Amino acid sequence: GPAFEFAVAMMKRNSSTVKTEYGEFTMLGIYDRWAVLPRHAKPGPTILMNDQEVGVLDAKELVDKDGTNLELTLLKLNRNEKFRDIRGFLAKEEVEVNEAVLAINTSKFPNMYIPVGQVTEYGFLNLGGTPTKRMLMYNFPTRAGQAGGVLMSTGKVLGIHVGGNGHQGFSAALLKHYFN
Repeated sequence: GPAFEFAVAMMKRNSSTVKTEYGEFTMLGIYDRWAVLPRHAKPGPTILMNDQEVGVLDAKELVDKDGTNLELTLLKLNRNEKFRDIRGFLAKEEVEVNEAVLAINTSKFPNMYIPVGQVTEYGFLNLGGTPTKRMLMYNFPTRAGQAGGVLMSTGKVLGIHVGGNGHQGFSAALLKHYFN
């Protein structure tokens, strides 16, 4: 319940629905004009954010110190409004919790919240042929179109959902140092 209340408030304050040429995704704004999308959203020079064209001034595909994919792309938007700064909800390291909620908001899944239970730091996954690290894992019946969803627990933003296989979902851990 507390995770759900936290999630609804967080989504209302910091999330949007985004379309890139590669698909439709939930997008979380972090601070200033920096937001995050799963890497496979492959944003171009402009995105559609809540049905409106928004320019992308910079983008950074995140990899670790040895170039290993982290499956996140940070984007700096050409926007006057600043995101409410939620870096205080981002952990310095991968978070494990017993009860989390995954929040999605797209035209396919509007305002939907899913209790996913326990989140575990799984670490390495080969995603489509791409070695990837810092993966958080949780179980629920996954569906296409959920990437970009926000994984949260009471007082914490844990990660961004990047993929699912059957009843297994996974998020890239959303770490504080990615935003300074």
